[PDB]
Amino acid sequence: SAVKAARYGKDNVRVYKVHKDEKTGVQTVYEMTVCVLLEGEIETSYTKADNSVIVATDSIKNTIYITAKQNPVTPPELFGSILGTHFIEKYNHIHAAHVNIVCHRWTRMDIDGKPHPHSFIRDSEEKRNVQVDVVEGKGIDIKSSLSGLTVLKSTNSQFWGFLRDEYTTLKETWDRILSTDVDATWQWKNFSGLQEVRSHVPKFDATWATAREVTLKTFAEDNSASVQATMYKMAEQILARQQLIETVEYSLPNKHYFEIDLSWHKGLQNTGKNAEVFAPQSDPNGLIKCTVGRS
Amino acid sequence: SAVKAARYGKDNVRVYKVHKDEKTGVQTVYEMTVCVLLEGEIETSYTKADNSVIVATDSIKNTIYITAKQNPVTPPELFGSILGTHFIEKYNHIHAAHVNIVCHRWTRMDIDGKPHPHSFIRDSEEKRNVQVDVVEGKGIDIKSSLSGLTVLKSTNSQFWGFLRDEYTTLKETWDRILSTDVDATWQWKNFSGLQEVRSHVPKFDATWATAREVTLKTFAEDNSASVQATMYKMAEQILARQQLIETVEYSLPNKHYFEIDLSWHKGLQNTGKNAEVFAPQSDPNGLIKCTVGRS
Amino acid sequence: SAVKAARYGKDNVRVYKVHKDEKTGVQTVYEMTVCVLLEGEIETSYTKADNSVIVATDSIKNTIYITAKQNPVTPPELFGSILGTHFIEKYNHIHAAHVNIVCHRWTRMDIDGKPHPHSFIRDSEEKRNVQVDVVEGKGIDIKSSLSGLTVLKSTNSQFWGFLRDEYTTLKETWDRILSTDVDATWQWKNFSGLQEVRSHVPKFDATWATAREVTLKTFAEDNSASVQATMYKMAEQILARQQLIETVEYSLPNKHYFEIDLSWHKGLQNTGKNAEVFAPQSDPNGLIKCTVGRS
Amino acid sequence: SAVKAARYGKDNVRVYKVHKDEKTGVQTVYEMTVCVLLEGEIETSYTKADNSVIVATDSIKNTIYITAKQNPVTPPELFGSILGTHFIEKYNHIHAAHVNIVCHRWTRMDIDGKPHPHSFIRDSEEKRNVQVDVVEGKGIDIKSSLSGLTVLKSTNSQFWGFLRDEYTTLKETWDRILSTDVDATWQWKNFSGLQEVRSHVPKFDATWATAREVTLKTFAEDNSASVQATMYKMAEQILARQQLIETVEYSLPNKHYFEIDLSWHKGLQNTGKNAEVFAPQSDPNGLIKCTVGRS
Ligand SMILES: O=c1[nH]c(=O)c2nn[nH]c2[nH]1
Ligand SMILES: O=c1[nH]c(=O)c2nn[nH]c2[nH]1
Ligand SMILES: O=c1[nH]c(=O)c2nn[nH]c2[nH]1
Ligand SMILES: O=c1[nH]c(=O)c2nn[nH]c2[nH]1
Ligand code: NA
Ligand code: NA
Ligand code: NA
Ligand code: NA
Ligand SMILES: [Xe]
Ligand SMILES: [Xe]
Ligand SMILES: [Xe]
Ligand SMILES: [Xe]
Repeated sequence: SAVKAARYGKDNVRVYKVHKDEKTGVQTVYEMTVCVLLEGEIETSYTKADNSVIVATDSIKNTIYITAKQNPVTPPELFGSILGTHFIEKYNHIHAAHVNIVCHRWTRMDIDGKPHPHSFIRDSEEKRNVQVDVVEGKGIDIKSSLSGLTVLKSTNSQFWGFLRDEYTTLKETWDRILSTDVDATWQWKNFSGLQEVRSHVPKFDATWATAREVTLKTFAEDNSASVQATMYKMAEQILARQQLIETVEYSLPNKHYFEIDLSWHKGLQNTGKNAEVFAPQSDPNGLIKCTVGRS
Repeated sequence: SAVKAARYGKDNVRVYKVHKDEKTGVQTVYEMTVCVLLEGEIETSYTKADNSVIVATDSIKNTIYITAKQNPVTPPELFGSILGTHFIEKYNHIHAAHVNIVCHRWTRMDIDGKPHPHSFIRDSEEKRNVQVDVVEGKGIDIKSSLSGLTVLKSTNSQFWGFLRDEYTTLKETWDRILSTDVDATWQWKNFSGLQEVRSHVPKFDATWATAREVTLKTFAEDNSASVQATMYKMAEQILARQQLIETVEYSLPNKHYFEIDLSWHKGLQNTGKNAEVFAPQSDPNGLIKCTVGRS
Repeated sequence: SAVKAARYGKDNVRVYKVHKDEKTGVQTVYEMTVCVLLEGEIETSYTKADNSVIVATDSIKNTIYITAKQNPVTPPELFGSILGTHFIEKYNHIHAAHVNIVCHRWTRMDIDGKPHPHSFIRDSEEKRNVQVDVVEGKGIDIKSSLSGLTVLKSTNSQFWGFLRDEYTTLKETWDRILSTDVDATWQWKNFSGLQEVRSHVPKFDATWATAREVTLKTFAEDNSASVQATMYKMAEQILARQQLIETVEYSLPNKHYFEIDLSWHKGLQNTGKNAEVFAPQSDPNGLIKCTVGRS
Repeated sequence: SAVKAARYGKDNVRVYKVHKDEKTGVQTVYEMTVCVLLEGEIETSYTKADNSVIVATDSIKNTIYITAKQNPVTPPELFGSILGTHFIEKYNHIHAAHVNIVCHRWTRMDIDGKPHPHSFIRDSEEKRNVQVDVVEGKGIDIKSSLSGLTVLKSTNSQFWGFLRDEYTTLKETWDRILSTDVDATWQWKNFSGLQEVRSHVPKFDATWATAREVTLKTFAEDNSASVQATMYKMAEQILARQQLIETVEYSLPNKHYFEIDLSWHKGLQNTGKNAEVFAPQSDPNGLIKCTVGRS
């Protein structure tokens, strides 16, 4: 037998950083969960019990904190690239670093119509994420994403004209509820290294904001023919607005809300045009994915 | 042996309701999870296998949907009181109904600065809850609450002057992070029945809004001497603003963020006044509770 | 306003302890999650910012570890009583301690038919729990429980003869699936203090074992007329076997498995006597409770 | 823009099946969660709102139940292959089916030393899983796995001789706790189609049993030099025992248990050779992966 692939590191490293403006007194907080996995010439740790090749996962944890102390942690695409580059430059035998960052929301509170200098609220479990793969001699590959964005529209969704055969019971509909949890990923063109990532720093926050705005507006305004058709419209617009993105991937559950027939009870009308009370279904759920790229 | 207490019913009943304004085209959605447990002369179902006394839990589920179809579901204090009253009036041998409702957030989306007529976002897992106990001959007892409100302040929290003995290692501090998940419950004076609950309908939403506003403002503005002292200030203000509340209960975790000493690494300074990077602790956590009532 | 009730302490304290037999080489591990909340003359910490009355929650955490180092951690009823007693004896102004312990399973592995001296498996998320309330001048109240015991029987459950009215759609049945997660609590007679708890130490493990055995056997063998009737049989037997128990409480979800009518597809028969494939329902669920005591 | 990749289907489909032996009266239950995603000539559903190419996800759900009614559901490798093949054969324009199955444990109860005919317990959240990819013209690729197998050993784990530099604080150790949640996957050689999968049916259950047995024995008996070295030993043995496996992948968290220095309290000795009470750490955790194949 032989080692075909190996990676190891530290997962679930929670990090908080505060920035204090001494002039204004305003404080800004960042909180992340970080994972770093390394690859390289480490096979002998597995095959021969040779620990000399192992950068301890505990040391990887220390490095994450030290790097956060000495560098900006925002945008996460930059922080991830700094962190990954560190490992491939410091250790001759490490040739790839894989950095995953989940950013948690701490939104500044408004008190009496004014932004508070040092108080924050977690407004939703929506996350902003990055996956950064730093590979020696091959540059830096960055996938940016938003996830956990949960939305619902109560009308202006349709689903008719699908294949009907002996396995089909679903009725066609011209008016239904559509609800989903949005997972959207945009993949950047390969960057040659840290200098190039630094040169594009302003684009990271702007593209995240654009992706979020396009997702929300398209969901709200599209008279949806299907989840498939609506998600494609979203992806098309993001690619049109940022030339440095190569692909956009959406993964969307279809979280079903079922009509409840109450006619058995005193002829009560609660279906079709009379539907007011519905039963949200926890499972099963549709799952629709697509990756959109350039012509 | 004898049955000392018994209750049974249906838990985890998910309900969605839509209201459609035909004039404006504006739609408003409500989504809840409901639990209903009944008590009464039902001992024989346990002791003698006498099912004749059992209103099937499946029927309780049907009743929740029918009641939602025929009545407003907001404020939840009203809906819960209607639902509980139904069971004690319909069934001679049922003498108490216990209704728990969790309300999920569906906040109307703003698209291009305008409120959208039929599109909604889940902005946080904060819940608004009610517990309604309807007891035949003893009226209606309502506890209203908010939960899952997660906040953090990065300064203006202190903790010094506590008891020090041979079990104590904690250092006194004049500047720390304070973060918590707020669970706040206000208990209404007993209501004589549904007519009285109806008479106070406007107070329910207003008191929830007040409780939330007082919680946020006090947290943000108090130069906190302890979680204990800050929570008491919150409770005092709520009781002052709504005479129909008898008690306010807060239950607050103290979610710790620890300093990280980096001095071992090239003399790096990251403690006390130089603290920038912290380690959020998943566990253990302080847990502080208090119930405040009137003199 | 006035403080009506207050308690505070440390939650989610994870503790592991190993016992090493030097003679045999056999090692035995225990792992728990502990919560300790205190009450007493502490109102001034809330009302006047007087921290002098506060035993820091951090110190409570230290105390849990020190107490585990110096005492047996099994049975948990004993450990909880030692821990609670410590606080009321050490601190003049603390008058009640509330200790909750969750015990996690680490079951010794069998390798090649022999018990391994130092290797363990988590066989299920079933827990053994204790709640110990130590109140100065009023002794020690102990509630012991098992929870997270998940079982299913595929036949020998019935449910017919229930109330039928205009809210009822449920069909009577003489053969159904019954599945539940068992939560069972036995409450001990009040103990005068630690000496009395020590005197009954062998009864704690034996009663837990009896409660588990009675639950499993009764579930498996009863031709169940309802969840209500089966749970009562369980409780009756436990009370008969341990005179020092005052009450037994069961709380049982009814986790539904629905028939799937496939007749629309080529006349396929999958209901009643022909039912083979079912759809487990995540929600809603029946919830049935009862507390059984002595005549 | 263009669709680069697309797949869609139904996730989280819970299925239960019972087998009844009429001769012996013995019943056997199976419970799974199933996901099926399809690929093929479906781009126009995304780009042109052409639903005619869509097999509704609701119909996919129906198909899972019908297929379970008409076929064995065990071993899951066979059921998954039947299910996937169905879609590529039935629908001309569907060219790949991806089937994921999670099998839940229902272990027959022993009552008074005898196996019960129709009563079952969930002994742990350990799962047996399959991923089956059925691709038209390219056969059937099956990855089998076990996950959620949680183990701990209290001694006979070491970790010394790792790289030490200015980022390192971890002390070398010759005796530590090792605990992990095992995720192990074995990938079968490509099968030409359903006939070939059928021909190997007995190997599926036997290989799962072997993988589990090798994992447990190696964990228990290895005087572990590192997680890396121990996991490699496991993988090597599985590959030696089943020639139809091409690769074995392990993914193992290192769930840390930290010593607690109690020396500050009355010189209490609880480190190194005197360590008895430890603090389990919820996060962060080491994460170690490896894929082992043939020379
Ligand atoms: O077994 C281990 N492997 C590792 O790579 C490691 N790093 N820190 N501790 C460790 N333990
Ligand atoms: O065992 C049961 N008890 C009940 O109260 C009930 N209600 N519906 N089905 C039921 N099954
Ligand atoms: O606000 C606090 N209250 C307490 O009781 C406590 N104990 N440790 N830290 C603390 N912080
Ligand atoms: O938008 C939808 N897309 C689908 O593929 C589907 N299948 N059933 N319902 C559906 N809704
Ligand atoms: Na390198
Ligand atoms: Na009544
Ligand atoms: Na005392
Ligand atoms: Na095909
Ligand atoms: Xe969508
Ligand atoms: Xe607080
Ligand atoms: Xe039961
Ligand atoms: Xe391991």
